[PDB]
Amino acid sequence: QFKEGEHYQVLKTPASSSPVVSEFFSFYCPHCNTFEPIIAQLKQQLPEGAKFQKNHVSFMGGNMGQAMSKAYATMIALEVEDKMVPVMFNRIHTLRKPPKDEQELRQIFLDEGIDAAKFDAAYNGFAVDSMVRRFDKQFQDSGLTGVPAVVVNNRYLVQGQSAKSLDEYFDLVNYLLTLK
Ligand SMILES: C[C@H](CCC(=O)NCCS(=O)(=O)O)[C@H]1CC[C@H]2[C@@H]3[C@H](O)C[C@@H]4C[C@H](O)CC[C@]4(C)[C@H]3C[C@H](O)[C@]12C
Repeated sequence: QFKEGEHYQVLKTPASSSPVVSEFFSFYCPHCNTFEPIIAQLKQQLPEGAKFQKNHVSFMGGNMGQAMSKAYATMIALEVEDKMVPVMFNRIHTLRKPPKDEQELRQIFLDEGIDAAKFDAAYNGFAVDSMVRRFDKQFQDSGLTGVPAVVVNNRYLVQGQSAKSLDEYFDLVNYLLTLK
């Protein structure tokens, strides 16, 4: 069914050690916003033992892009992705009130009930710094040129504009998870 060059491209990076689906996104990206409920269904139907990893990119949002990457990494660090990922998309794309500075970015978390001391320790901490650097290294090493992008096993770039239903898009990802 699924064919190289048509349904996916092989990237220059080496294959991952264990099965993983990696999404590269930005909270500033409208298509990433549209994609988020689709991602939520992809995750629910992934084969047992396959990991899913969202990676935020810093090149949208002007001088707030890197701060927003740290914000996403903070959602991972604090284990509040289920609450904060839809909140942040909604703030930028429905309310259309993107944060003008880091104070407003922090306030978006506080206004959802995140503890201020826990946010401050995470946002400026080593785990978040390490995760943002990893977002960036993967994006650079993979030769990615934009978002959204979905990479399977560190090496197979999905061409979503090949699927003819949501179920077929899922079949393509699941097939790629079996490649080395
Ligand atoms: C779930 C698919 C991809 C989701 C997405 O947001 N793309 C980005 C992912 S990626 O970075 O390209 O991997 C989308 C992309 C193309 C979509 C199809 C096309 O839009 C064409 C039709 C449109 C109809 O309204 C619904 C069926 C459909 C046949 C769509 C089903 C589904 O929504 C598809 C298959």
